[PDB]
Amino acid sequence: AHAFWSTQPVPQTEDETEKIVFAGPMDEPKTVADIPEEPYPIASTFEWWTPNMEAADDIHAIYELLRDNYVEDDDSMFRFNYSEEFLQWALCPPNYIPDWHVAVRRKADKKLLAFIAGVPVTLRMGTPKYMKVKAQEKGEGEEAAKYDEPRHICEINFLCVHKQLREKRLAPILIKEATRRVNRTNVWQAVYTAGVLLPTPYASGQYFHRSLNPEKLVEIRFSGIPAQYQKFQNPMAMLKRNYQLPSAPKNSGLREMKPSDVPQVRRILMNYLDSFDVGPVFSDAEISHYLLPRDGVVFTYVVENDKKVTDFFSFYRIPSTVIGNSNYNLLNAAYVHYYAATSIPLHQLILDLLIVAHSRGFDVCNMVEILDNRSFVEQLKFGAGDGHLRYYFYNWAYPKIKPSQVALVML
Ligand SMILES: CCCCCCCCCCCCCC(=O)SCCNC(=O)CCNC(=O)[C@H](O)C(C)(C)COP(=O)(O)OP(=O)(O)OC[C@H]1O[C@@H](n2cnc3c(N)ncnc32)[C@H](O)[C@@H]1OP(=O)(O)O
Ligand SMILES: O=C(Cc1ccc(F)cc1)Nc1cc([C@H]2CN(C(=O)C[C@H](O)Cc3ccc(Cl)cc3)C[C@@H]2CO)ccc1Cl
Ligand SMILES: [Mg+2]
Repeated sequence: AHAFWSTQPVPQTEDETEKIVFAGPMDEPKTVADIPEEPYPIASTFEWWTPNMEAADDIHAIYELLRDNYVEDDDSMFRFNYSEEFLQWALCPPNYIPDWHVAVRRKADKKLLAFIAGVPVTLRMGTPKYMKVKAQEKGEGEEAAKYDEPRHICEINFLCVHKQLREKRLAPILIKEATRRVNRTNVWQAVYTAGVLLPTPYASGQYFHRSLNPEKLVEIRFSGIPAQYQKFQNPMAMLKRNYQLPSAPKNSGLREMKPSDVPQVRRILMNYLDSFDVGPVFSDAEISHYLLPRDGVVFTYVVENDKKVTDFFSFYRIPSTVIGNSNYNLLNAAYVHYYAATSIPLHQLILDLLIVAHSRGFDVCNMVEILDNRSFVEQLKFGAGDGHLRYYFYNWAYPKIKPSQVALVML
């Protein structure tokens, strides 16, 4: 059934997955020395390309490939339109490896045809807590703790094959060449997410959306007026009323994050993420990179009364193309990013997120049910969307966990 994934070091069935009790590798340990020096052979009409992310033109080429060919919703009404500034931020964290950005171009004109990207991430990915309890009961605590230390691995994103090249098994070649490049740096695990079912996820979660401009959402058919609203004389006016927000934040102390907050946000964030089974470990340079505000891309606010950062939240922006509306070209969506609350309840912190996003002209706020995102879905009037996001490892055996035990946000 899976000619490519059946040759790879991943759990092959949910049964396979059910028998996993400890984290650790799937494969045979290998060395850099064992891995072929040369790129994987490709058809003579194509060529491998490593784009330079410091070069405006190379970012622009990847931006056009994704603008026209990347992920669409299931009804083909919307397609993600990551900006060039977003791609530079996502693709180039501190100590990124330029060789992990893998492209295929057509030789005859240098047209970009396929892309995949890897970035370094440091991830806690040891045995989950529930499985450590079961281990203690069996007397098997040392095996359970072997891979407890944060690991330097690759996070894969942005796999995209041009529409004209679909179903020609081009995706497997990209994945194998990315794997070769990552392995040649002595990294043997990757983490990736997808909104498709592949062999075989370690967690799965629903998407959630919070309307901020319901009249536009209904006009572009992101949203429907629900049936229940028909009992009203003016269904749309009641819908707008239901989702209305304050103009200004409720928490005094709220202000944009600035560089001097980095150490305190790193502290409160790392203390929070600690509670989760799978989650990233960020250095000060990484906190700086992923959280300091960047126009049009990432927005971060802290709660500081009496000169101490006690809470913060962040969100990032991705516009989507609206495929053929006379009125609207773009859906401007905000995505919940990392956050930590130590002094106020999380629903009150995220309410300020929604108020900030609405004030800045976003149409909808989106999130996956990771972190503690469930604790605020009802009060903050989030609705479950369609389908599920699945989380995967490459070359890592891992027990199934709940999405509330996952703390890695994928951009
Ligand atoms: C240690 C280092 C390791 C680093 C690598 C780690 C692994 C990283 C894995 C990648 C993580 C990506 C994370 C993201 O970015 S998820 C976002 C993926 N991108 C899109 O959905 C954008 C639109 N779609 C496309 O561009 C194409 O349809 C893609 C590229 C998805 C497939 O192109 P195409 O339609 O032309 O298909 P094909 O004939 O070439 O190939 C068919 C084979 O590909 C398998 N397939 C289909 N969809 C996915 C998918 N989303 N992840 C993994 N595999 C997928 C499929 O099951 C089949 O295998 P098998 O069933 O025959 O066995
Ligand atoms: O925005 C939507 C709805 C939507 C689907 C398709 C569209 F064209 C526009 C909107 N879904 C949605 C998507 C995400 C994030 C999940 N996500 C990933 O897991 C990264 C993956 O490597 C690629 C991927 C991209 C998009 C999706 Cl939907 C699923 C997988 C990127 C997405 C943006 O950061 C987080 C929360 C929600 Cl509600
Ligand atoms: Mg193909």
